[PDB]
Amino acid sequence: MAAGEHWQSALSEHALFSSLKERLRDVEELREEGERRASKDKQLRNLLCVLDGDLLVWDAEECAFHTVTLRSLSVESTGSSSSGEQKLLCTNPPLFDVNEVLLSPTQHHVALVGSKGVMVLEIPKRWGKKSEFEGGEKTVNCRTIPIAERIFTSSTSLLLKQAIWYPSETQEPHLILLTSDNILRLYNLQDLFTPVKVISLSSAEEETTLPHNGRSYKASLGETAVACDFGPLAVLPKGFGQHSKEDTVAYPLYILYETGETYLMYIDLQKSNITVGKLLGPLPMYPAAEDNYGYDACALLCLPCVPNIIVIATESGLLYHCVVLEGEEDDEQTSNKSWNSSCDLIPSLYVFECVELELALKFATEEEESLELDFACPIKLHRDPICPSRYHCTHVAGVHSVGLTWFNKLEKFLSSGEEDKDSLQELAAEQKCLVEHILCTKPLRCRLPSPIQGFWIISDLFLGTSMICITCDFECIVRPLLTTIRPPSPPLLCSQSDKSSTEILPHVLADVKGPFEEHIRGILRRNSANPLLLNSSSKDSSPPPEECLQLLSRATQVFREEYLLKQDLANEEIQRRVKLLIAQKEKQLEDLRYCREERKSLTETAERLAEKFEEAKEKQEDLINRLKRILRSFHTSESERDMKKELQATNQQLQQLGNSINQVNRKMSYQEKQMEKGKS
Amino acid sequence: SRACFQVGSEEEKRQLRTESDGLHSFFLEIKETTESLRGEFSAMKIKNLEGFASIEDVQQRNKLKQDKSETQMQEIRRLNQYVKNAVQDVNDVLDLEWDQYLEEKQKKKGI
Amino acid sequence: TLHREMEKVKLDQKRLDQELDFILSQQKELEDLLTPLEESVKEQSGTLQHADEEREKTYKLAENIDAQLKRMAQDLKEVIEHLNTSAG
Repeated sequence: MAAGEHWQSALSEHALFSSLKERLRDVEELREEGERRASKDKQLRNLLCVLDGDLLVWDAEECAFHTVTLRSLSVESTGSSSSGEQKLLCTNPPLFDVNEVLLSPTQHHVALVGSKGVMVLEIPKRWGKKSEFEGGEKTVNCRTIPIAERIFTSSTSLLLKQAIWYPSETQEPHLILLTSDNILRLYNLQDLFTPVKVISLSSAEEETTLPHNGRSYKASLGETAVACDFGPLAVLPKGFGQHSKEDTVAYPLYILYETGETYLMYIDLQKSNITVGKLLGPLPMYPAAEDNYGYDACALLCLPCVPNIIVIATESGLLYHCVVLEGEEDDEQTSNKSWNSSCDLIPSLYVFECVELELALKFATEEEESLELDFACPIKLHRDPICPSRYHCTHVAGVHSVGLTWFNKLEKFLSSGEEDKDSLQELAAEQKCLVEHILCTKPLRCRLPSPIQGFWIISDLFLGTSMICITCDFECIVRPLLTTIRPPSPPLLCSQSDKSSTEILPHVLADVKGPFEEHIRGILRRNSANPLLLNSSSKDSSPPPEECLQLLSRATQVFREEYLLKQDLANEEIQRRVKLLIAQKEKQLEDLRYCREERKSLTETAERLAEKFEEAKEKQEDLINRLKRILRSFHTSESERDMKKELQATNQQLQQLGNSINQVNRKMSYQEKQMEKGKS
Repeated sequence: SRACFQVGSEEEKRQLRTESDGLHSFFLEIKETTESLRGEFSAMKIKNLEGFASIEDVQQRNKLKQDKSETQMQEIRRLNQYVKNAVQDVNDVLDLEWDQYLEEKQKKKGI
Repeated sequence: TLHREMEKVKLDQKRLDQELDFILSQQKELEDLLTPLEESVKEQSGTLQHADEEREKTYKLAENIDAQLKRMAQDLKEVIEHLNTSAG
C-alpha cells in the first residue's frame, strides 16, 4: 500500500512541467496585448497519452512528445532528476494546432488531431536494458504521416469535428474522420490520399436521379454531426443481409447530431455488403421529453456494457444515460400503413437517467434573481478502462466522475427471466448515479478557468489506478482512483466468514431488512463532495465579500454534513459495538469459570460414586464368598456326574463356536472394508 | 484513530476457544466414565438380585426337605446347536459373496 | 450446550450414587439374613454335603452355559442381520 504514492508526487513535481511553464511564460511575454486576450480563451484539449507506463506529453511549440517513464519515478534513485526523459521529434511537424492525441488500438501509432488536419506519428521501437525508445536516445526522430492533407488545404471552410480509431486490435489501424460537411471518411495508413470508405450522413431519401455535387442541405440547415463512438463488436440483427446462415459481426457506430438526434451504423471493413454501412435512425428516444432532450449536444460516449449504454452530453452540463433497446418485430395486429417493405428493426434509446453537472461552484446568494449566467461549455467524455459503469467528464472549468450505480441491477434484471418482478421493483427503486466533482479549475467567479489540456486514466498493475490531469498552465495533478464506483467497506473485524455456522439467528432479527452494515452504509452515503480547488496562479489580485462568504458557507456545510457528522456517527457505532463486545467477553469468561467449577464438582462426585461402587462390589463378593462357603459346608448320582461332563463338553463346544463366529465376523468386516475400497 | 475498538487481545479469543474446547473434552470424559459406571452398577444390581433369588430357592428347598436340570440342559444344547447353525449359514453366505466378488474382479481385469 | 449436557450427566450420576447406596443396603440385609442360616446348617451338620455342593456347582455351570449359549445365539442373529443389511 505505501509504495504506490511516491510516483504521483514525483510526477506532479517533475522538471518537464516546470520547463513547459517557463516556455509558456516566455511565449506569453512575446505576444502582443490583443493576442494575450484571445490566448486566454484557452480551449479544452487532450494533448497527452500513456503507452506501456510512459507518459507522452505533446509540446505544441517544439512539435514533439516529451516522454516520462512513470515506473522509474517509483524507484527512490539517489541520482539526477533527469533519468528517463526522451523527446520524440516529428520528422514533418503538423501545419495545424493539435487539440487531441489518440493512441491507436495497436499502440504503434499516435494521431495528432486538429480542427484543420490530422497527422499520424509512428511510435519508435523500444529496445535496450530499460525498454526505452531507440535504446535510450535523448532525442528520437519519429516518422509522421499527414492524413487527407489536400482536403483540409483545398476546403478552407471544412472543419474536422472528431477523429476516432476503428476499434480493431488485429487489423491495420484505420482512422475515421467526422467533418463539418456531415461526411464520415475512413482512411488506411497505407493510402493517405484516398479514403477506403466515404459515407454521407445526409438521409438519401431524395432520390433525384442527378449524379453530381449534392452539398449536404442538412449541414447548411444547421444540423451538424458533432460526435460519434463505437460500441462493442455485436452480431447484426436478423434482416441485415438476405440469406447468409452466418452470424455476421460488425461494430455499431453511434452518431450524434447537435440536435440530440442519434443515429446508428454497422461498420465492418472486411465485408462490403450493402447493409453494412446503412445509416439507421434517428433512434427513437423514450420517454418523450417536452424539449426533445435539448439542442446543444456536444459529446457522445458508448460504454462497453451489455446492453450498450450511450452517454449524451450537452454544453449546459446535462448528461443523458441512454440504454440501447433492440427493436421489436411488430406483433401482426397494428398493420396500418408503412409501404416500405424493409422492416429494418431500428433500436430505441431509453433515457434511464438525466444528470446536471456543477460546471461552476453554486453559491447560495440571497438574490434568487441575479442572472444565472448559464456557464455552458463543451464537455469531453472519457471511458474508464477499470470500471465499465464509470466514466469521466473534462470541461474548461474542471473534471467530474460519473458512476452508474444502477448498472449491476440492470444487468441482474436483464439476466433474470420474465417472471422476476422483484428485480424490476429493485431497479425501479430510485437510484441516482454517483457524481463526484474531482477537480475545479474555476473555484471563484472573479477567476478565469484553467482549462484541461490533457486527461488520462492509468490502469497498470505496478503504478495502480490513477487519474492524470494537465492544465493550460502545465499544472500536473495526479489522483488515485478507486477500482469500483463504491469502495468495498473494510471488512468489520467481526465478519468471520465462517461458512460452518448455521447458527439459527433468532427470528426477531430477521425483520430488519438487510444486514445492519447496509443500513449504516445508507446513512454514510454521500451525494456531494468538495472538489480539489486549483488556485490559478494569476498573480495580480487577491480574490474579493458576500459571494466569498456564501462559497465558504457552502464548503463548510458540506464538510460538516458529509465528513464530520458521518465520522462522529461511525465513531459512536464503533464505540457501542466495542462496549457490547467487552460486556459479552466478560459474561463468556464468567460462564467459562462456572463450567470449569461444575466440571470439577461433577468429576469429584463421579470419583466418590466410583469409590462407593467398588466398596459395595467388594462387600457383595465377600457375601458371595461366604454363601459359597456355607453352600460347600452344606454339600459336604452317576447320571448327574455324566450330565455334568456332557454340559462341560457342550460349554467347550459353545466357546469354540463363539470363537469361530467371531473369526467369521472379523472376515466379513474385512471383506466389507475391501468392497468399500474397490468402489472408490 | 479516538475510536479504538480493541475487542480483546486476539489472544483472549484464542484462550477462550482453547478453554471451551478443553471443558468440552472434560465433559465428554465425565459423561463416558459416568455411563460406564452406570453400566457396572446395573450389572451388579442384577447379580445381587439373582444371588438373593438363588439363596431364597435354596432356603425354600431346605424348608420343604425338612417338612428339571435335564430339561434345562436339553434347552442349552438346542440353543448351542441353533447358534452353531446360524454361524455356519452366515459363513456359507459370506463364502458365496466372496466367490462372486472374485469372479467380478477377474472379469474386470480380463478387458 | 455443553453446560446443559454436563447438568444431565450430574443428575444421572446422582441417581447412580442413590442406586449404589440402595444395592449396598440390600447386600448388607442379605448378608445379615444369610449369616444365621449358614450357622444353622453348620450346627445341624455337627449333630450328602459334598453331593449337594457338587449338585449346586453343576447347576451354576449349566446356568452359565445356557446364558453363554443365549448370548452366542443373539450375537449370531445380529451378525446375520448386519450381513442382510450390508447385502441390501
